[PDB]
Amino acid sequence: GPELSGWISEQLMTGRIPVSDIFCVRQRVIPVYQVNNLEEICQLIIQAFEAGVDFQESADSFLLMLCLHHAYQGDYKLFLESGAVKYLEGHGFRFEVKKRDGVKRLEELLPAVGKNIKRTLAAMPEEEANAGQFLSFASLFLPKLVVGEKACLEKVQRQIQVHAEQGLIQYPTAWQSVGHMMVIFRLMRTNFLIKFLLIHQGMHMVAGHDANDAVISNSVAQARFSGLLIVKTVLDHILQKTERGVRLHPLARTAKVKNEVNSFKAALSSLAKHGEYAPFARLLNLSGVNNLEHGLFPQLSAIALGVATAHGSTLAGVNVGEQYQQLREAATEAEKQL
Repeated sequence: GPELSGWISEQLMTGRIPVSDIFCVRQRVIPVYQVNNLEEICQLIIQAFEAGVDFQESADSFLLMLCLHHAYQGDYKLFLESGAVKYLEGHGFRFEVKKRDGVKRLEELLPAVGKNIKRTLAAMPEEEANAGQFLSFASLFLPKLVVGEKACLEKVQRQIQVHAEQGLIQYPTAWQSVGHMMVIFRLMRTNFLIKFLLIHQGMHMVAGHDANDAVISNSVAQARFSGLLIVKTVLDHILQKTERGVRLHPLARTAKVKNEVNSFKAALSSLAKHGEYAPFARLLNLSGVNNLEHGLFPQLSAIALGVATAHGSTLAGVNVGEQYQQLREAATEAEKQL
């Protein structure tokens, strides 16, 4: 019987159960701008992102201001002390507090270099939503972000109606347009920090009746093991459950597969070092996540599909070739003799 629940593969992946139990630097300075008109500045930030302004570098700073207004209510000392910053500080990030008074344009916050940013902001016209709504809407992208653009936006269109037919939150219809969704997709795809700050919040937040934080909570929970689902269902099928406990499938213990099983455990160990941040590894592009692709292990994919075929169930995203088809046929028969 295979580990169809998914508990063991989750515990192994997170790092709660060791890999050996079954199988046997430079910092980046980010400016934290201190202002009085935090609500006003954040409105000028949202408008710029709506317009499609690519701040590139200064993207982290202006996004960090939106998170301060909503999640930290304008408290700099509480933000610099929070667990989110504590993790970032030990993972190649440094937060420098810079005081700024009398700021009326985003050009006053921009660092000296990036000539197109001040030009695009100058051409912007002078004429609806809050910082929190922006953050919660961007969190709706996380579920299917790594999948593809069409798959991501479709999931975004579907979720919006779910949140509206339950009265949790209603977003401006100017956001529901293809163009603005694509602008936010491109931002979420390239900007690491926004993904992590939404993820850290979804992971560590006892919400609550705040509509935006509840949307972040659900979206972060939906994004768990995103882009690692195929390899998680494969690991679930290559795990044999006996009367004593859980053990590796006999077909993986053979001399022919031995080299691949060694590569798999080396990639599973790298993933498990991330602790609680392991389900979001592909989403966050963490160290050694690319070595954990389902395609890189076609012998383990053959044993996984074989065991599944015996039970009548299929594996979505698993395409076993002719070369490994022999191993698929042997795995089906071994599971049939129960």
